[PDB]
Amino acid sequence: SLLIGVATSSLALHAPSQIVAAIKSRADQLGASVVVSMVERSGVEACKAAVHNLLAQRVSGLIINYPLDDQDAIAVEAACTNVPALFLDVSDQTPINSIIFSHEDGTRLGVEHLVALGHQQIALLAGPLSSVSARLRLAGWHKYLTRNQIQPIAEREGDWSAMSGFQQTMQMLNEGIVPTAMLVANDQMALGAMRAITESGLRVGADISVVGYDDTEDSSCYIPPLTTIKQDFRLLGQTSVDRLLQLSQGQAVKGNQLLPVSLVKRKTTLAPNTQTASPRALADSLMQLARQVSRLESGQ
Amino acid sequence: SLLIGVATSSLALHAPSQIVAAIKSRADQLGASVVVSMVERSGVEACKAAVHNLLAQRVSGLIINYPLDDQDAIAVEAACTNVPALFLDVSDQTPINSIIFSHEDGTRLGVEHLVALGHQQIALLAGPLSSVSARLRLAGWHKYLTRNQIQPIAEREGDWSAMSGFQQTMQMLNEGIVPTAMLVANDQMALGAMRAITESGLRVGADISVVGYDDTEDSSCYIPPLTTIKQDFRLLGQTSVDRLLQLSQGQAVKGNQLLPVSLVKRKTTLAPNTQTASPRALADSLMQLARQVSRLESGQ
Amino acid sequence: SLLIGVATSSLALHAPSQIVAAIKSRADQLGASVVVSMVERSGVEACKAAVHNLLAQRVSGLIINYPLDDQDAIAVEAACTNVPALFLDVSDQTPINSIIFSHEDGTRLGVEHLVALGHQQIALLAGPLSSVSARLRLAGWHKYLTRNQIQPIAEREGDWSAMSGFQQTMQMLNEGIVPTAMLVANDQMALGAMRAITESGLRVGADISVVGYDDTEDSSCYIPPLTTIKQDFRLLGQTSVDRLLQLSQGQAVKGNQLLPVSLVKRKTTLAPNTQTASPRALADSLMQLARQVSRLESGQ
Amino acid sequence: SLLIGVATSSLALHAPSQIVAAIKSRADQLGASVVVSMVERSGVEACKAAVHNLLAQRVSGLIINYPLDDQDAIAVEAACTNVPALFLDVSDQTPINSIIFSHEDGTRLGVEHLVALGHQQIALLAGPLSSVSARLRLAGWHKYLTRNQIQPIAEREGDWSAMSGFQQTMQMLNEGIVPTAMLVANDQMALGAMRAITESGLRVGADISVVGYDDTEDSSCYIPPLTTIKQDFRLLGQTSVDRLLQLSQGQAVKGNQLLPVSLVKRKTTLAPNTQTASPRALADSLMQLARQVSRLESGQ
Repeated sequence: SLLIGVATSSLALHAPSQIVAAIKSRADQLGASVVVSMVERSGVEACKAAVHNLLAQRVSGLIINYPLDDQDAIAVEAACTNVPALFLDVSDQTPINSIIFSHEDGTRLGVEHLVALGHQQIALLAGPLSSVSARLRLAGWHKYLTRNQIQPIAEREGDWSAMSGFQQTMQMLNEGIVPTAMLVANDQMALGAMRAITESGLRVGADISVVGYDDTEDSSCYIPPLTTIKQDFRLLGQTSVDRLLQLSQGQAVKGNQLLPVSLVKRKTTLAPNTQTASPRALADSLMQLARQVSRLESGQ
Repeated sequence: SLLIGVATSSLALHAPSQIVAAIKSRADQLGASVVVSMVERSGVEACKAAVHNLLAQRVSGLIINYPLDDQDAIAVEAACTNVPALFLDVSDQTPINSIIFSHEDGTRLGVEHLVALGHQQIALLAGPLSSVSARLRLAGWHKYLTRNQIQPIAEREGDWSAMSGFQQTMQMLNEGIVPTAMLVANDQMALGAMRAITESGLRVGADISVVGYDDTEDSSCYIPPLTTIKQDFRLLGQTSVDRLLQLSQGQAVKGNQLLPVSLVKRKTTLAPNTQTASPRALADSLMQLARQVSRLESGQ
Repeated sequence: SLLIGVATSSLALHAPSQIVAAIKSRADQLGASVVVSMVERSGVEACKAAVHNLLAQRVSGLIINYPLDDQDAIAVEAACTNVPALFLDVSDQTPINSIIFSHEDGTRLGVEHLVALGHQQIALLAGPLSSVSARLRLAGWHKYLTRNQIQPIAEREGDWSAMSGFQQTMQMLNEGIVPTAMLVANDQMALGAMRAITESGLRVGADISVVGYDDTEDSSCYIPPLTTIKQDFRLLGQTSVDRLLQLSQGQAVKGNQLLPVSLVKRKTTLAPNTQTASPRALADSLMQLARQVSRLESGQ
Repeated sequence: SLLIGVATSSLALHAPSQIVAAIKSRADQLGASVVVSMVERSGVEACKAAVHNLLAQRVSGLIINYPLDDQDAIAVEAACTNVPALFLDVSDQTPINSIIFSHEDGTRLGVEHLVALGHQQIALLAGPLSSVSARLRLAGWHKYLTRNQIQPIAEREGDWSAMSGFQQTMQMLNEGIVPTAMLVANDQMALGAMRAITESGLRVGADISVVGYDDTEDSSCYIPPLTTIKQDFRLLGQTSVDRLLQLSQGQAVKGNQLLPVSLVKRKTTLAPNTQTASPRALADSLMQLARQVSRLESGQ
């Protein structure tokens, strides 16, 4: 056979779902089988139970896509016994085998994008601080904002869901707190924020700019399509499967590898309320008008 | 004790992800373990491979959440040998153990909703017709439109993804086929359809009404919030886990169960609009944009 | 274990490939097997050789998807000995078992479309007239043009390939014959015609309208998308396999059946008097202008 | 009396159809017969089923023109038992008998053409990565881009079809991602991409350069004529048949042979456009267009 175990967080969230699907696609290509154990949001012990389950299934190596701090990751690794384990949601600092997206770059890129557009009044929508990725991202935003001499005007915590993004953003705006831009810790929350902005009678981009994090699959189809930090989950799943097999063959490939990230510029960010509309915004308006003009035609 | 194996369509689609999450939730409540094997879009061959994968793990029963045509479903059941199999994506006509949402109700509800609002110019955006569930939805839409003395003015086929909703809808509009309402086979495709409507210079709800299908988690935070057919994936997860346990003890519960659906009315459906934009109005907007373009050099 | 033999055209023309794909899908659905023999350009002897080869493979029935003139089809049928034979590229007046698309309707539909648009100066681009279907199509165009008091201003013969469409159309134009519309015997030749028109500095549609024949798969992606006569090859595949299996069972279903066709109106046909600032042309110009406006963004 | 079996992926794709036609021409020249078994489905068992159909037919050898991952290729070869098998769509690293076009050269040539022209902003449009040839091409592009110190600005995946080319390219462009050049994994997808470029308001060649892959038959008649990597399918057919006959006479030089490919320069590649219109001149053209649009308020 050749059997890979994956311990994953709630596949209710889009990013972990795309990661397991990428892992599966690479496995298929290499003729490896994959079995998935889902971890309840309780933490290390739930994660340890999943690993034990997977070890009972006679897996040849583990991919752990679940948020773990330094000592918990080490504890989860120790429970893996001889079989190799590769961690996908940890700090790059933890001394285990891991493949992580660069949080330093993801956070920087979002901040600098907004700073270079002229934003000063920036609000932050964090993920749940129980997640190491949420902590890393929030701390990065803070670092690069202060480096650019900005303190955010407000700061809220969601739970990774769209509804939390709506409720947090809506409560901020209801308090009279109106940023020109938001950094949001995932694209699902960013959707909710975007909805809150829109339903407050403000325009996403033009009035309040929004930057998500992930580039999960739907984001290109948000209204307007979402500017976001792309984490290439297909790359992650491919590299993680290849590395797990290297590890199982005794390839001296141990420790952290970082994966680069990028900013995908779509339509949710513009310079803040300055009496000259941006070229990209004008162009989109003109394209929309072009479609309306074309439909002035007949039908034969 | 007790290991339930789940063979699932790609978790990159939200309904399947929510369903395995709900299965896991009930299993955890009852003290049962879950192992998931994910299947590629290939059909029956790929479904059998996963079933074989799970049968190796010594599962007590199989929940198969993967679309299978009548003959293929029977073939997969035969492949389970001595372990009970429960199918979640099949026609309710196939003689196996299944739990399925009412497609008659879901489709009727969608059609009747739009008709009652006053729509007569209705487009259908189908799921990929290789899926039995897409075909049942499409057939239900035709059934009920016909009962309501309507032929759909257009009929297009997506692949369940938001991008396919965007592409199909943009293409339809660019042919000068402009319905007053669309029935869409899932909410992710509806998200795309809404974007396409919007970037074509039309208003969701006001110019083109949209009804999705699933009420997946993000839909209440679409812009505008999406009117959709709710299929309660928590109910399916819980009832499917309980049913599997019943079957595994050889209890007298073989056959099909139909679950109910409901309409969740949000903000994407209104009575149909009459009037189109005039050339003069379009020209007026163009002249305004031309003035903004000119002040990109002098006028700022 | 029932085995269908298909003798097909060996020119890697898109219509015959789609037809054999469609025969295979239907066969797959019914649990029949398919062996395909490809037939060289040379006519009756080649086709007979292919039949003998399929007969030696112990086929239960033959589908002959290869153009045969009346007496040649009769000869090919006589070569078939025991086994039922169904012809898909013959006149509907040949006394054998056949299913063909309606050439009366296909030719009428193209002619009446151009006529209703107001074209009077029409050129014909025929397939190779060794093909019975090419002859039927050319005869049909002449027939419906004459019934509408029009004689074509030129008639050329290609060989079904795109390059023949280009070469024949360039030649016509280089003789100084410039029709406002062309009827073309297949979509591949239509592609070539479209290139010739475009490269001679004329607009496909507004200067020379083009109607293809088949709606092969690529046609919706030509520039501009091609107006064509759709021959539904999936329908042909399905009905042919069913009919052949019925014949093998001694069903009294002998003779010719005609399939319907339809006109797919896309972007290559307009009135010949189109004003220069039409909705279509204006919209295209706006899109180009919008793109140039978008280019003014940089370092934002 | 010499009978060659061909197991081929769907003939609805132009490259495989050209390959089967080339196999047939060569066999004809040699006095050999060919029987074709079509695999309309994705998977190793679909392929093994074809091999089984063919062996039942007492073929003296098999040509397997179907994408196979390394281990599935080995498995299919085993299924052939005593009869020689030659693979056409595999990695050249697989230890089986194969003839394959040089992916290293094809990818190098496409990349080096664009680089030599001055392109730095390059998007990749891959085939479906379930296909090994698609992964080989994608990998080659990365290798040669990275050797030229270029990271691609976008990377999308189609399914070989023209419509997927159109949709992936349109989605990208309208997301707000615009390269100066595209490397595309086949010609049919390139046709679609060219359509999307054109309909977006850009010129193929002058604004976005496109390089296809295959030089399938229609490509010289695309608009504009497509620059592409030619894989000579006549040569593949001829050489594959000849090699099969050697193998079946145990003149068995076994394993992989690479066929050369070449760049066919036509009309879709130019230096990147650096020109850029003045805002005043764009505003002036826009006002002219606005007035022509207004004029449609009913004027002919």
